[PDB]
Amino acid sequence: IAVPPSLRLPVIEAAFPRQLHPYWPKLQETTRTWLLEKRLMPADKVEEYADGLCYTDLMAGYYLGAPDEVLQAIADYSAWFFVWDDRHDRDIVHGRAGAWRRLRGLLHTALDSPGDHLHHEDTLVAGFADSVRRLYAFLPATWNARFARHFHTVIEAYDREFHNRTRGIVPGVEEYLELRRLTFAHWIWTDLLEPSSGCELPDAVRKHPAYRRAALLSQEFAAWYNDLCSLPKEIAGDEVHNLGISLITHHSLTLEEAIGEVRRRVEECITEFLAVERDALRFADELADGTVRGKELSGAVRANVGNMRNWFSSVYWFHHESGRYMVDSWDDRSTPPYVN
Ligand SMILES: NCCC(O)(P(=O)(O)O)P(=O)(O)O
Ligand SMILES: [Mg+2]
Ligand SMILES: [Mg+2]
Ligand SMILES: [Mg+2]
Repeated sequence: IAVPPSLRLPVIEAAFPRQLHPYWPKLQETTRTWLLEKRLMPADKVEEYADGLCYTDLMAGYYLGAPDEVLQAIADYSAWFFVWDDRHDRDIVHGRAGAWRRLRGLLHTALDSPGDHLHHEDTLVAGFADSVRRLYAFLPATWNARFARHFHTVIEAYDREFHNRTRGIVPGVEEYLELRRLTFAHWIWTDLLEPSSGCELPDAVRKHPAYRRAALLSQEFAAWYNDLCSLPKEIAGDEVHNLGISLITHHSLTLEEAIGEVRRRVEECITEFLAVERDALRFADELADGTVRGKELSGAVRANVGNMRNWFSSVYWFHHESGRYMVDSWDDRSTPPYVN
């Protein structure tokens, strides 16, 4: 309830009130069981840590209005995503370049044919395939293909991160901001707005400048606020990918100065979002031209922009609730207790 001053965003607390999807209690346990049954974490670590990681809370505060089974698929995928980030980190730390390379190729393949990988020997690949197959069942194949196109790009950004960290390369500020839109998977979360509101948006709608800019700002806030909040753990873990680190490294900023510059950029996302949110909601109003399809399109854009806004509050409170970032409570600050 009380946020550290250096992380506190009064505009979020006053103007972005938290929302919670009514399915969240069953969501929490169902994802916990999925992590167990897919063997994505040891049973000991699931029982001790899964709930305290707040992964399902993060999604349940974001995709409001989603059908229960859509939110379940999203939450399982999101938990898988955190575990994949953990495997990526461990492969880097132990120099398992071959294991990472093979996983990367398997994920590319599984992304295009998830059914063929539902029982793969690698449980991380099998869990990926199961979540992706379920996400592919909600909307037409044209949405499935866009999801895959986007996630192929994400996988390759993770590979670039692998190269950067093994070689000890800190990306430039602009290089990093470009790469961060892919490692954070901006466009996957944006894609998943549409099954949550039940509608694949035509390209002309979702590429409207107000929709695109609202969608961008929501994810930039989420990624850069994560950078601000995960900075201690990431410095502790020899992580190089973080806006603050790029600023210290290439703009010769101190730690206090870089934190302040990240904080400022986070705050600007909020007020930039508020301005373009008005345009995006005017756009939704214009889509209701009187036809049945127009009303559905209008409702779906409104829902999605609504959830772009919810992302701000969900991500904010998640970083203060989740055990994932409490580096100060670990016996080994470079080894989070929840990774294998
Ligand atoms: N994308 C989820 C994982 C992260 O946000 P986290 O800071 O490790 O929790 P990353 O910074 O690796 O992207
Ligand atoms: Mg990480
Ligand atoms: Mg990462
Ligand atoms: Mg981070």
